[PDB]
Amino acid sequence: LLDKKWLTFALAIYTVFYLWVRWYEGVYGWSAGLDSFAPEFETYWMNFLYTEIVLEIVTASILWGYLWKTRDRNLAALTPREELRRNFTHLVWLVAYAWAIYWGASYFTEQDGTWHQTIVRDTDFTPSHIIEFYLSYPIYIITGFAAFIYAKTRLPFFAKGISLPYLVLVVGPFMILPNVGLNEWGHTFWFMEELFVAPLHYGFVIFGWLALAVMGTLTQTFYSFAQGGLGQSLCE
Amino acid sequence: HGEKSQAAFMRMRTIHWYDLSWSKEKVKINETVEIKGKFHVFEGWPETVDEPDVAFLNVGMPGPVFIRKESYIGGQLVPRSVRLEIGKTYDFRVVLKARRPGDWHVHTMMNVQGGGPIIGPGKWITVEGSMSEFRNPVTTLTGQTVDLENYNEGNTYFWHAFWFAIGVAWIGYWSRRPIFIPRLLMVDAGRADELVSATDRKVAMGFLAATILIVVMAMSSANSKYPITIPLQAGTMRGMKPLELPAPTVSVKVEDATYRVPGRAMRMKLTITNHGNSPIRLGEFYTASVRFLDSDVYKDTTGYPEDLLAEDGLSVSDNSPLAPGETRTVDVTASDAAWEVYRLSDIIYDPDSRFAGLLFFFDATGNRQVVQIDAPLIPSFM
Amino acid sequence: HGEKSQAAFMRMRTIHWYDLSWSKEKVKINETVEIKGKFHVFEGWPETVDEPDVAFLNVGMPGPVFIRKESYIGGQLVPRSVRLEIGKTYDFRVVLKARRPGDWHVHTMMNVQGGGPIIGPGKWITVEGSMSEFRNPVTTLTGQTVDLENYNEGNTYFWHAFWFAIGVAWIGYWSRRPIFIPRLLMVDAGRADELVSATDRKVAMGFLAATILIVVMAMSSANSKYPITIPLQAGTMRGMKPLELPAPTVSVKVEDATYRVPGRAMRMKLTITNHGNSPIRLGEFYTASVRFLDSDVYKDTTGYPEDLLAEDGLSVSDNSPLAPGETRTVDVTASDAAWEVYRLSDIIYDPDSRFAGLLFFFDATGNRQVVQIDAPLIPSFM
Ligand SMILES: CCCCCCCCCCCC(=O)OC[C@H](COP(=O)(O)OCC[N+](C)(C)C)OC(=O)CCCCCCCCCCC
Ligand SMILES: CCCCCCCCCCCC(=O)OC[C@H](COP(=O)(O)OCC[N+](C)(C)C)OC(=O)CCCCCCCCCCC
Ligand SMILES: CCCCCCCCCCCC(=O)OC[C@H](COP(=O)(O)OCC[N+](C)(C)C)OC(=O)CCCCCCCCCCC
Ligand SMILES: CCCCCCCCCC(=O)OC[C@H](COP(=O)(O)OCC[N+](C)(C)C)OC(=O)CCCCCCCCC
Ligand SMILES: CCCCCCCCCC(=O)OC[C@H](COP(=O)(O)OCC[N+](C)(C)C)OC(=O)CCCCCCCCC
Ligand SMILES: CCCCCC(=O)OC[C@H](COP(=O)(O)OCC[N+](C)(C)C)OC(=O)CCCCC
Ligand SMILES: CCCCCC(=O)OC[C@H](COP(=O)(O)OCC[N+](C)(C)C)OC(=O)CCCCC
Ligand SMILES: CCCCCCCCCC
Ligand SMILES: CCCCCCCCCC
Ligand SMILES: CCCCCCCCCC
Ligand SMILES: [Cu+2]
Ligand SMILES: [Cu+2]
Ligand SMILES: [Cu+2]
Ligand SMILES: [Cu+2]
Repeated sequence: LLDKKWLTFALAIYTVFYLWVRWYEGVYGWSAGLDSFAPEFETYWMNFLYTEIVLEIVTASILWGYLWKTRDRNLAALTPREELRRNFTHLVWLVAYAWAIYWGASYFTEQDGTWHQTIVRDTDFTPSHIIEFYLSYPIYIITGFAAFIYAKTRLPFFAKGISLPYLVLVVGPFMILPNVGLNEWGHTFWFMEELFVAPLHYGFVIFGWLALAVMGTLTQTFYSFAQGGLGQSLCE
Repeated sequence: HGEKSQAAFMRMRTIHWYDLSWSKEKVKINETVEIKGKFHVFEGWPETVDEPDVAFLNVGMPGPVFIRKESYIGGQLVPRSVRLEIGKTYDFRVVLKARRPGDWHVHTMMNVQGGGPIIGPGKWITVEGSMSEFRNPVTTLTGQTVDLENYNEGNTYFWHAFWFAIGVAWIGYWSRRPIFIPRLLMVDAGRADELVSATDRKVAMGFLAATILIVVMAMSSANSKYPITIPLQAGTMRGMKPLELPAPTVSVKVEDATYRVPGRAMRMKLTITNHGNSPIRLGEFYTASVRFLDSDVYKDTTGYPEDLLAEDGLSVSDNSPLAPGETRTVDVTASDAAWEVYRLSDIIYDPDSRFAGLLFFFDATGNRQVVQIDAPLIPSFM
Repeated sequence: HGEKSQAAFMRMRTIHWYDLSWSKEKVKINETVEIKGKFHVFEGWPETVDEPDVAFLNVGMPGPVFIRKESYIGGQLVPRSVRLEIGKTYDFRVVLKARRPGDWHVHTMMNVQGGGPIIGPGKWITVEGSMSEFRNPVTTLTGQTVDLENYNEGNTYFWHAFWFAIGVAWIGYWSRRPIFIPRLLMVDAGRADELVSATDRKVAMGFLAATILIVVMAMSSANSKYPITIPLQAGTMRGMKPLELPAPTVSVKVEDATYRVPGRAMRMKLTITNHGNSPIRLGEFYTASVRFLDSDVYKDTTGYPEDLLAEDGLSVSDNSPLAPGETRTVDVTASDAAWEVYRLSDIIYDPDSRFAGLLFFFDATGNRQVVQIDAPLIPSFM
């Protein structure tokens, strides 16, 4: 069996959900979403923010708790074939993390180079912010934490210790979410110019750099793949 | 749509827009709508806002639903940033061409280099038609007419696709062979020196030479075509001509100003001294995009936005005609739902509880006087 | 010699020099030459240049071939930086004393704190004699006359040579023994503790004590001699007195201005309104150190530099006398080889294609009027 169709679902769920989110923000961007003090803004974007925050907290708790509770206690008695299957599942988790990272840190982030550059902000909760920071960021954080936990709890290579590159790849992009405080503080106070390259953005950048730890993470996963079932063929 | 969130005192004391007019309220695609009016730069410019040494006359709108055909300060076109003087009154004119159908809230705004957006009154303008009918023709000094909607789009797409294809070809050339794990094992276990061998080096040399040669040839071709080019035209424009307004014949001294918390009314006591030779009457109080009118004295006919217009929102304790030379003190109340809708009541949250505004005084013959008032605004709770 | 490289529009709209005069064209060593004139700070000061809050009246020249004896703005000496006001006209006077023989291109220039050099017209001045004959005497408040060419030179040489000799003595004392490789081997192989032993420590203590004592004694001696000293005198000088020019009786409105690319001519259409009570005629157009003259109206007699002077470079379509109260529109062409020699045609490369200049209008009796014009400058290619 090895690599199964969980990868198709991993791609499709993010693609479909974010396409629907884009449709929603295209429909309610203007017209209930321009005026932050209008009653329709509360029903179409503040309610969205509340619901998405609650659902993200619940989903993160459930997913992480399930992954930690179903952790493999007897990692020693794991056959190489099962280890290969678990390595493929972890690679599917990493693919989902990469897809979510794309959607969060490229699409919905630059989608702002398109929302603010065009409108005069009305709040710290621009409908797009209700999409980027409170969805395009918690979703990829949840996916990254889940992938890290799966590696630690199913892969003997990633067990017996916390991998530094994986921890950086998982936590650095997470630090972008609390960095939103610097974004807000340095939008209203420091810098009223909509300059996208303002120093009030070296906060997603610095922690965007930590995603480069995917390189060490991926060579670690390559070594984990090539533990018992490394071949032969490769180097033979 | 971006105001009602800015600080009330900052909206009150930055820039006062008046004599605003709109040529049309409903337009077709490609039809032109003109916005005219005057703005006065308040003398008590807040220290937190940089002085309007570099300012841009902008339009508040949800993306290019209109295109700014022309914009004027004084009588001269202002496509760049301009320098404004504190205390001066300027007249402006913005010409917009409809591009996208719908109902749009169009604001005239002034962006200041170190203070952010100063949004004036916004008016709903209806656009009907199809976006596909929109044209933005322009004639260059080289004698060709192009449509700015799609000019150079094909060339941009072609060049970007070409370079993307070159990069993808490079990556795929290296990706035909196995990529990650066997190459990693070969590099780790002993010297590799086997995964990069001729003609891989020849292919890379070809890629590098072709890239440089194609860049040079494309630049030369884009220089032979379009032989006449100019850099981007930028730079703040000085010498904006302000309006030479006559000195007002009305002097007003604000003796305290209060507003109820909570409430929708603002109360102030004014000592009005009438100079000149005509009986005056208080007709309007404009504070921040909100016009409180005394309907018995003046009526608005310029189609001011209804949510910003208080037809009878201005009540004067004694608004009888003020004979020349006579001085009297009256209690003026400006009350309207707009005071709470546009969050002018939220000056209680502000770190500077001072207001500014314009009082419009009208005589019998109809000629009007504009006087500016500013004072601390004291909340009242009991 | 540093202009013709600066941006054409920046040379056009910073500072307009006019009424320039030179006392002499050829001088001897120690002889004085005086440069006089007026400069007007343009109202449309470019935003890329900091406002002339801190400005210095300098001389453009290849090193001290002259010494600046005196310099005045208004009527007062300006050895320090000064504050200038935008839109004001100031008169200046620079006194130069010849120091080095040769043919020198002397410019009057204004350095602005945040904008760099603004170079005015330059004139060739011949210096004859020998540099050895040059003297720069000055009398101090302590009652001694010194020559600034060689004053303190001996003392400076002596002290520098003394301290250099002390350092060389230290180095040579340590350099008598073998230096690099045996000492390195001794330090590496085992503890060294042998290459620095008494009386080396005694010699170093002597060097340190002698250095401190000599510094203290020299400072005390240089305080006993020259007991009266003052710090360097610095600081921007405010309150420069501008010229109180009468309000011009001529108003000019520029209706478009064009220049051919390539070409040596600039064309503009002006609407001239003559107020006052005398028939006026356009005699000069000054744009950037270049004077285009209508020879039928005015002739230059102040010895203006020939390469900057267009004697008949100004052609007016109808330069008949303009009766008072009369308004007419004429086509004015300023054409000369200077327009290309000084790269005023390179405004096509500039990111701000706007020009500024001065128009000089002369009546029958000879009294002149100065009016300032500024407008966009549109290139024409076909
Ligand atoms: C990592 C964990 C992430 C957790 C957060 C998830 C956020 C989900 C959206 C919040 C909506 C909100 O809050 O708003 C509630 C909205 C407000 O729209 P309405 O006014 O009712 O109009 C009618 C509804 N339309 C405008 C959508 C037609 O209505 C709803 O009930 C519909 C929400 C549907 C969400 C599920 C579909 C997603 C695409 C399919 C692939 C998954
Ligand atoms: C241990 C080390 C930690 C130190 C960090 C503490 C935060 C500093 C707070 C500054 C307050 C101050 O000092 O003054 C506040 C000054 C006062 O200026 P103003 O006159 O109001 O200007 C008016 C201009 N407005 C209207 C736009 C404000 O506003 C500033 O210029 C803010 C400068 C930015 C400093 C924050 C940079 C954070 C770096 C983030 C990159 C990851
Ligand atoms: C070894 C490398 C050294 C780095 C050099 C840093 C000094 C540059 C700052 C100059 C400030 C300035 O002048 O600002 C320039 C304009 C501000 O425009 P304005 O508002 O018109 O400024 C008017 C008032 N000024 C000009 C006096 C300030 O944009 C900026 O804010 C600077 C953007 C910097 C982008 C480049 C940094 C890339 C980030 C990489 C790390 C994540
Ligand atoms: C609406 C939310 C639905 C999320 C569904 C989560 C599925 C449960 C997670 C999980 O444990 O594994 C699911 C799949 C297949 O891996 P499994 O083998 O089921 O995982 C355990 C491994 N073990 C069987 C050897 C013990 O592993 C995967 O690759 C699933 C990837 C799912 C993409 C991540 C979605 C997260 C959105 C916030
Ligand atoms: C918010 C920012 C995160 C800060 C980063 C700190 C975490 C980084 C290191 C890390 O993840 O290790 C914690 C464990 C991995 O196993 P260990 O750290 O070895 O310890 C396991 C026992 N423990 C679950 C109680 C911790 O991983 C887990 O066990 C996590 C799953 C259990 C948590 C589920 C409950 C959370 C619901 C919200
Ligand atoms: C790899 C990222 C793909 C992002 C594509 C996207 O944002 O799609 C939205 C956009 C919306 O434009 P349109 O297709 O005209 O449909 C408009 C519907 N709304 C306004 C809700 C987006 O176009 C599509 O839906 C095309 C489907 C692409 C599938 C990968
Ligand atoms: C890594 C490079 C960081 C350079 C910082 C920078 O460009 O700041 C520009 C800004 C100059 O402000 P300015 O660009 O004039 O802002 C104009 C808009 N307002 C006045 C509203 C802020 O300077 C500061 O306020 C100090 C920045 C500290 C960085 C750790
Ligand atoms: C207004 C001048 C701002 C200068 C900022 C310097 C940033 C340097 C970062 C090391
Ligand atoms: C090393 C490659 C240098 C290429 C220079 C090309 C110059 C062409 C002038 C138009
Ligand atoms: C440790 C050496 C300090 C020297 C001080 C000398 C003071 C002299 C006063 C004129
Ligand atoms: Cu609006
Ligand atoms: Cu005002
Ligand atoms: Cu020279
Ligand atoms: Cu001038």
